[PDB]
Amino acid sequence: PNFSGNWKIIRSENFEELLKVLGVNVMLRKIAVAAASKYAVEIKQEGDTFYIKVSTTVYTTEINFKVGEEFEEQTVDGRPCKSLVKWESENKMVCEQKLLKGEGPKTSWTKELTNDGELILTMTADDVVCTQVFVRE
Ligand SMILES: *C/C=C(C)/C=C/C=C(C)/C=C/C1=C(C)CCCC1(C)C
Repeated sequence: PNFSGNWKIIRSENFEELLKVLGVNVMLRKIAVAAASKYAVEIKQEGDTFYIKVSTTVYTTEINFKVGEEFEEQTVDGRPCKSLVKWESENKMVCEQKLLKGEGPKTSWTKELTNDGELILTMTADDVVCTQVFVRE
């Protein structure tokens, strides 16, 4: 696997629906969808160690993890969670998230490097799956 790269989004599906399940009100969802339309993901991967920087026009966040080792991050709607990533195959990993406080929809994400060279992210809340596709810059 070489997930390392600078990735730029080309498609985002079901993102508003995801945010709706997570309780985000409609005006904010629309503004969030607009922010997603041009967002970028930078990945540095060394073996099972990942550094990820996710950025939009005005916000940037860093995710650092090793596969199989619990880490802390935030859900899509911004709630702190404990996360654990495992491989599903050579070039796809899945992350299960657990809220640090309170209750809510069951959330997760996946990251896949396709044979065609695209990066596919999925983000899930209960029954709703958002799929986003990126290409290398
Ligand atoms: C491996 C890549 C991952 C786990 C990417 C995660 C990206 C997000 C959680 C981005 C979420 C966004 C919002 C919460 C609002 C603005 C639009 C996004 C897509 C940048």
